[PDB]
Amino acid sequence: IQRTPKIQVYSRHPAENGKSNFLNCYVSGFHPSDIEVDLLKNGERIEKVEHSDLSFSKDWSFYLLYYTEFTPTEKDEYACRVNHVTLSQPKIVKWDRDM
Amino acid sequence: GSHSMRYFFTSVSRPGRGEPRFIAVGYVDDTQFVRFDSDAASQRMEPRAPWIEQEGPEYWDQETRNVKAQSQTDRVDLGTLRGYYNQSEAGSHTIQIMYGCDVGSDGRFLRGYRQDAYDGKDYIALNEDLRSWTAADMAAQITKRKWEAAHEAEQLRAYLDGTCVEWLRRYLENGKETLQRTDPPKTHMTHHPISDHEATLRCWALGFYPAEITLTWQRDGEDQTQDTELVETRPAGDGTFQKWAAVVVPSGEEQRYTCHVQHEGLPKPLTLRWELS
Amino acid sequence: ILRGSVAHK
Repeated sequence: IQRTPKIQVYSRHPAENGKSNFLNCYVSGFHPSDIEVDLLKNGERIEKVEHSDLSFSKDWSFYLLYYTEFTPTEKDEYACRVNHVTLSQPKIVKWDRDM
Repeated sequence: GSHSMRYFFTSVSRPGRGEPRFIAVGYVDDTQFVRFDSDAASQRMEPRAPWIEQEGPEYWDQETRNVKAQSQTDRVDLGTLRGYYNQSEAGSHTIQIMYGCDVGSDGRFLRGYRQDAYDGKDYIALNEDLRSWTAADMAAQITKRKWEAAHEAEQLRAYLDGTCVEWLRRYLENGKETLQRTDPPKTHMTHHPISDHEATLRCWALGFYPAEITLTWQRDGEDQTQDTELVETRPAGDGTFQKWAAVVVPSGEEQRYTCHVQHEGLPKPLTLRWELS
Repeated sequence: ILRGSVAHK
């Protein structure tokens, strides 16, 4: 009786190179609640990532917001890596400015 | 407008790895104001909103005892429900609870609620009248009989349409200066070729509150449901939400498509069109 | 504030 996470990687404000912003990874619709979420910068785990406290939707599925202050650049690549019992391997979603 | 006060609880058993993980979170509308996490350093109910910090030591002592009492109840209920559902002691299981109340803009009580889940599915819920219960199955009916015999609905009602309303009004007064207000979406459309012959039209809604919104796509005034990619409404991380809806269109046919935005903060529903030339 | 009374299932 398990539900796979829906993962969205996005910035709080429209991205502008060299301008401070917030990188978000919103993981939702998952069950059970145990989940591993990391924000990556050039394939390397970002260390001071905060997250919202576990909560859930009307359908009982869980959601969490992982976030960090960042300054986007033309060359730096950002991603969100998620591991959950429903996944064969950790899922990596690269950050795309258009989404 | 209307407001709500809600408490959310999650208890997850960890067989042979200690006591269950317990997380409690209190919200006023969509703003977290208190939290308890069994894995946190303090072992106390903690403030999460600036306006709740002014509460005194007796407030925090009471909230800590009461949230710990719910934790202990869930711990014994995980064992009880494993028994009702004929499950072994080896697997991890989850209890989720949400309860709260809504008030109108004039502070009047509107509704109260309590819903319980087991392993992410309905278990038992209090009914709209605050007098009766709906059990999801025959195992949950065992709880309903226990709560009917204990007159639990009356005790819970005295909180939901009483205590809950009293404190929600106090929190709204204490947090009036910062509490998130209705904000209409900022809307725009983006265009992304996927090849030489097709493009994605993406209709955006940003910085809006409440989270409730409807984004629809139409081709020549006819609904595009089943061809639209809708993302889940997501937090900006500032108290407002984002959402987008996308449609894959043939290049040169962009102007046939219209995006329709419905939101409570808008005077009228919006229509967006990709206008080329 | 939270409830001051709890119900066992």
